Amino acid sequence: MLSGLNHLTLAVSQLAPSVAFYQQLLGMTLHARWDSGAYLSCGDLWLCLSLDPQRRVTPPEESDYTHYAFSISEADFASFAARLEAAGVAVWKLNRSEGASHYFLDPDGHKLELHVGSLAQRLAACREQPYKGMVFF
Amino acid sequence: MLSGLNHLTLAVSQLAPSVAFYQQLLGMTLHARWDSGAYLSCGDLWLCLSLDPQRRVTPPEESDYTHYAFSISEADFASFAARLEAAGVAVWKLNRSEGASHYFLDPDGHKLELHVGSLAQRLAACREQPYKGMVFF
Ligand SMILES: [Mn+2]
Ligand SMILES: [Mn+2]
Repeated sequence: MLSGLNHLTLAVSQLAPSVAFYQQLLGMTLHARWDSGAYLSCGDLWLCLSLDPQRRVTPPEESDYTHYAFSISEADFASFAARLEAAGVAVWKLNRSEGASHYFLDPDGHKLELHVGSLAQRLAACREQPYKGMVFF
Repeated sequence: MLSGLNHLTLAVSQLAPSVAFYQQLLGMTLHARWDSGAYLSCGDLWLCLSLDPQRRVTPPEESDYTHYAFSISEADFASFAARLEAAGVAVWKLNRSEGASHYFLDPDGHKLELHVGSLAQRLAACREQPYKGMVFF
């Protein structure tokens, strides 16, 4: 039986700028770094950055919708998003609305998101305005 | 401040085989589906499958090391890996480390892993035998 996410590993092209992004800008906790990786945490999330020379930076328009969303509170959402925009972090666009979200890119083109709300809240919102063809179980 | 992982979204080329893989083979709970996606949960993890005409079925040699690891107990590890092997699920890497990991692919080539153990356990092992250039914080 699977019990949840154990860790998320992102391939990165240059370790130092990636560590700085996740630690200094996003405020995650840095536990360890070595010549080819780093371990960080964000609440319960174990994030691994792995140096990979096969990592390419693709424009968001030519990469798929795979993306990673981080939780933030209602009170902090707007000011954190504004801090990212003032730091010059690039944005990307999703094809549909999924509530209060801000979409941004990491230095290697990984698609990130700040989102306010749980799965339960999302399902309740979708019941009031469902996506096309929606069925609930 | 960020409090954890809110959701993981995987782009998929075809919804039906991906729902079959995550719900039926891996045992995740299906909460809702619509014409272009699905919401599942695995413990605390909120997983979204998003139908994307830009997603290609990608061989493991053509993608980088970015991957997603799910938690499982040591007692369930071997039987779960055997279930994946019976279903013909491809393996993309051999575990060459101490500790239990099984590296497998989803129908679109997303790189997945079963792993036993926490960040705290990994840090303790690394303190005893550090990687090259390792610094702790
Ligand atoms: Mn999202
Ligand atoms: Mn891993």
